[PDB]
Amino acid sequence: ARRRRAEVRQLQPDLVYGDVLVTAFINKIMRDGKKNLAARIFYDACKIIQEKTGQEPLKVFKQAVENVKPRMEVRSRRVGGANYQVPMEVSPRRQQSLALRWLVQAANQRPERRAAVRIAHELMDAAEGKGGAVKKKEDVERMAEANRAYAHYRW
Amino acid sequence: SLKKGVFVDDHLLEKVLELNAKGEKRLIKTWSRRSTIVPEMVGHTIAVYNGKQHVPVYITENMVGHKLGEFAPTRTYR
Amino acid sequence: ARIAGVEIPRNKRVDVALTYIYGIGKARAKEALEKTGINPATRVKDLTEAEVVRLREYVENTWKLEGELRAEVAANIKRLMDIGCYRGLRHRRGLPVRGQRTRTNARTRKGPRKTVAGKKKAPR
Amino acid sequence: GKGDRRTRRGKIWRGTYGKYRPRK
Amino acid sequence: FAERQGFQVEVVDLTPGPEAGIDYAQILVKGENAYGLLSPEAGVHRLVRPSPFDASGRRHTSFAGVEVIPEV
RNA sequence: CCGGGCACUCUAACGGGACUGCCCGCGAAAGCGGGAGGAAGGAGGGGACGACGUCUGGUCAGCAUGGCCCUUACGGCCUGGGCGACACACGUGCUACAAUGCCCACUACAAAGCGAUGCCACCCGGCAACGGGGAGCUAAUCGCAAAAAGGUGGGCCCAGUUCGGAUUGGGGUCUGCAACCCGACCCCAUGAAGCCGGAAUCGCUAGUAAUCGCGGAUCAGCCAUGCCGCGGUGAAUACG
RNA sequence: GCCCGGAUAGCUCAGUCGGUAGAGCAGGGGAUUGAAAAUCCCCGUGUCCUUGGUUCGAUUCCGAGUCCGGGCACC
RNA sequence: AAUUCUGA
Ligand SMILES: [Mg+2]
Repeated sequence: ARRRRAEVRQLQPDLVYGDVLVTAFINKIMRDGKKNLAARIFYDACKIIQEKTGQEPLKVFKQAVENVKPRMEVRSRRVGGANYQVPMEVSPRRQQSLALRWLVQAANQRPERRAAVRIAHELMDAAEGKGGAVKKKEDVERMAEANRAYAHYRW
Repeated sequence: SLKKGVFVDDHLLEKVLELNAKGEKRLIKTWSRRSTIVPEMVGHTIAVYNGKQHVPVYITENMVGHKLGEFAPTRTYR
Repeated sequence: ARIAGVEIPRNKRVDVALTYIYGIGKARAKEALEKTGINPATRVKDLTEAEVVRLREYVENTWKLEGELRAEVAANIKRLMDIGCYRGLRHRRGLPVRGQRTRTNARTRKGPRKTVAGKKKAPR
Repeated sequence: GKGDRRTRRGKIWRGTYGKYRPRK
Repeated sequence: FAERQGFQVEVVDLTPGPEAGIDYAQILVKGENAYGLLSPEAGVHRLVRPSPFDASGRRHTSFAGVEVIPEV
């Protein structure tokens, strides 16, 4: 990617919610391109939402995905024999990708044997500011700021 | 695995057969490791060819369905 | 319920329990079940003495399973250890006897790797 | 799995037919 | 050679070294009438082959000595 | 499925169209950015094609051929053994450690190729592999053939297990004169290690990676998980 | 024998100047190098050897018991 | 801030 600034592939709007983002989240739950056996789980989670909080799985998204967005993380560099892993801002685009990813991984960690349960629950704890995905958020934010010593390295 | 027959070479019977009448000596050289040892043969030792030389292998009850090649090793020091 | 030998499986379907017996698998499972009107989707947790002893019938009476098959299987191998046929050996030596690649993969019937080596590539 | 010779895919991956995959 | 004729080997000494080859090799071979068989092979044996330890692969020559002394 | 019909689908043959031609921004031009129109843009996506030359690379064992060597054997034939040998060690691959799962029952959608001592519709026996009969097919007209994952509903409920299938014991079918070495499948019983893997390390920027199945070649049969093609679903990231 | 102090994280030590328990090093996960550390974030672990009395009760306030640490003699 | 490759 040395010539062109690459291209931001387009997300097809959801086919139930109509969100170009409610799909980006399913895509990460898609193993082997089986979007049917993936979106199913997701939609089976939205029913665990409406069956454990009148809150429509919509604000449980715009909130759990917003309380996970890391403002700044660490991206290492080397000026020459310099093992400086500088902290810096995050591209609004990147933020989302890092979020969704940590959300799936975290989901895939809970002890719930089924699946949608895990996604639903992790979405609840993350909206309610206390999910394993946010644990990685603060963990990442600790590294950040704590190294503001390298502020003159904003490449 | 065979299904209709016992694919036992010509010279096998032709030879052995006369040897069964009164129970002859024993020394019966061979090159038919691809056969079978049907009963009545008991006692009569056969000089099976392992590819290099003749092995004086004795015959007893238990060993029946087995073949001649499953009694003359082809490699050494296993 | 002490069914065959010393095996008391519970909390599971009375169709997989028989599998946990040396000499019984999926086959003979959904076999003694049809030949005894015993619904497979039930449990050892609840079953009439009749179903037990009846099971002990079409099981411990049909094919004489652990101990005695075990005793026979070894007896056959023991027979292969009479004069020593080709199958007899390779068994006497504890190796596989089904025409297989021994130059590599075979740790199953090979007694773990004993890296006992020593070849070289560059002295003085 | 694709090596369990006593199932559906057991024969699919194998390319044969048996008691565990009769001829339609 | 001494394992084909039937004789028995004892590696009294073998020692590697820096890059590749061998520094010193002292072996004891037994069996009936053994010295008389390895007595003629007592000298310096020359080799001529493409050098593997070269980039161009040039044709090179190598020398190595073989001494023989019985156990009296 | 009938007669009947070329409007579709498709099949194969010849053409159009895209060229930075049209608008606007930059530049002297070349050229670049963006916008529209258009099914399609700035080499639209793939092939095929790979310069003077390097590597005294590899290939006398595909063939040819200089030169050296043997010619009642360094040639010719034959039964049989060996190339498959295992205390070890490295590479490419296959199946897995599982619940986005496995097993069970029912029902659907492809493409590319391939079939006369050849592929086999459908019955009957055998749980089956497989065996009888026999029709159709020189094949856009009959068959190989069911695609699979999936959709669908019923039970397992996290235990090395209904996961995983190595190994071993018993029984059979099929080619082939002949399956001990040394074949492929069928059934029963065996159910070992493996709970994502130290140091290191491989591929891919899009219908790509991953996953799923189908065909062909050689060939009596096959150790093909290899190779060459075909198609179903179908991502993340690229600041620099 | 007399005079003084003290064990609490694997180790070393602070501490309502009475309720509310803590640091450094060890250790683990990650982060992690061209290679180990140096950078870098996050957690479990207890009557403070310890015998109690006042205090509402005490890791800290009295006696005092066991041992530990440091000094002072005589013989 | 990290050595070496003989001799056709
Ligand atoms: Mg040197």
